[PDB]
Amino acid sequence: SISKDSRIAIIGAGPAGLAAGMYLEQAGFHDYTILERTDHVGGKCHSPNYHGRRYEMGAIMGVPSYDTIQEIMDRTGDKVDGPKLRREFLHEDGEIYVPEKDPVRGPQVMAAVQKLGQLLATKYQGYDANGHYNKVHEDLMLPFDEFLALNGCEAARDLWINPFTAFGYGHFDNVPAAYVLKYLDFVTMMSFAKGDLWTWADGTQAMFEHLNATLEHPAERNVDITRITREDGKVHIHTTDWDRESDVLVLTVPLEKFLDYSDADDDEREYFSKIIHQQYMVDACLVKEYPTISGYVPDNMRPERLGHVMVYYHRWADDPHQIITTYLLRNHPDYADKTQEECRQMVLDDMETFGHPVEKIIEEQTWYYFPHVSSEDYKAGWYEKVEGMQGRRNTFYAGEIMSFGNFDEVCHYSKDLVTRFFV
Ligand SMILES: Cc1cc2nc3c(=O)[nH]c(=O)nc-3n(C[C@H](O)[C@H](O)[C@H](O)COP(=O)(O)OP(=O)(O)OC[C@H]3O[C@@H](n4cnc5c(N)ncnc54)[C@H](O)[C@@H]3O)c2cc1C
Ligand SMILES: CCCCC/C=C\C=C\CCCCCCCCC(=O)O
Repeated sequence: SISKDSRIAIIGAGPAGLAAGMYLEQAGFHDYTILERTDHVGGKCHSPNYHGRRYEMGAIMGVPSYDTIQEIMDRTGDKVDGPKLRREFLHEDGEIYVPEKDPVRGPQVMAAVQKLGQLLATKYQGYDANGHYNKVHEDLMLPFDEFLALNGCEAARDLWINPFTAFGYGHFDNVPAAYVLKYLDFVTMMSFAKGDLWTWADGTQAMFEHLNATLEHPAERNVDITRITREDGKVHIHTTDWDRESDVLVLTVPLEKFLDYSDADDDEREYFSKIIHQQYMVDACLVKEYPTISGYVPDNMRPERLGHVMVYYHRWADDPHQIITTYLLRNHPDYADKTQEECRQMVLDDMETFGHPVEKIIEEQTWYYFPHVSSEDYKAGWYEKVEGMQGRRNTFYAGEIMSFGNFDEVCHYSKDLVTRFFV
């Protein structure tokens, strides 16, 4: 429905933008340009060097059902070749426990998991589709805990919480089930629970760097876009060094932030203003009494413990002078959010409690993480509206807000965007 000769501007060279480029190009659209604000590609797949090995400041892992990322590796020749992930569980006092072996709670949890699985397989078919343009069951629009309570599956939250809340995506009291279950669908949940998890020796960034290089048009970097306007059936992009016209705009960058440098119409301003996000903070640490395994702290995943370390990543087992990254959240809709300063101190205090005291923090990043909307906004039909706007003034909406904030979901979405509107 769009001509192959169209000049397509793709904003952002993260996974979503690079995938958009890949799949446009493979569909015969050769006149695309990817515009990246920073000097690097990969976005939140960001794998810096330290003493000859790359550590992860952002994304780390995948599961075997990451089919779109497999397609990307097929193209780049990259392989899943990183160190194996292994985990223990700690209480907030640092004591090691084995929740799977609890003879009372364990069965309750796994019975709820069984029950939920069947609801997903029968009543809630369609729940796991990529994106939100196929309207999900109304129950899925409620916060996850409410969704679970409606079906008597509350205890299943013990299994779902670990790769969700600890992983920055927020808390089941408020995050709609729709996101939780598109990310952690039954198969994905099962893979995680099993530890069947992809990692990369060269970092998740590496395959995106390699993908960018395979493109007919590798991303243009250091592009400071000051204004985008969309008059006369055209797209006009003003940057600090040039201003140029395009036929189509594909956005893989934060849509609320897009309002600030664009001729955003009333609907764009109205809806994109409803976007909320997570403040997910990662500290790259050198530690004494080096851990022997990664640690998760369910106690610190409760909203009452906001800002505490929920998980830390043991990446390079053989070298106790390698980087251990820690993970915490600074926000929750029903709490005063936490400062960088007080959270950094909890990193220190928590790691000390866990028996792996921090000697040095070499890097720290609060990420713009998991853009989404509230249950109320989801229920009021946020996605019916925005997806209805796809193509308005030659503009297409993609990236994390349109799908889910993991790198397979956004790439899958970019791939399908080509199929939906372009081919
Ligand atoms: C700590 C952490 C851990 C994670 N763990 C995992 C994991 O284990 N597995 C997984 O699948 N996912 C994980 N993720 C999520 C995953 O990294 C993201 O969902 C994915 O990178 C999203 O891709 P994207 O292209 O939509 O957005 P992004 O990765 O954020 O890329 C956006 C790009 O657009 C650029 N940009 C922003 N504004 C502008 C502008 N004004 N003009 C031009 N360019 C702009 C940015 O610089 C960036 O390059 C993790 C993320 C973090 C932060
Ligand atoms: C199902 C996993 C794919 C998506 C993951 C998305 C976000 C992850 C965010 C942060 C992860 C912190 C990692 C700590 C190491 C885990 C070790 C283990 O689980 O065995």
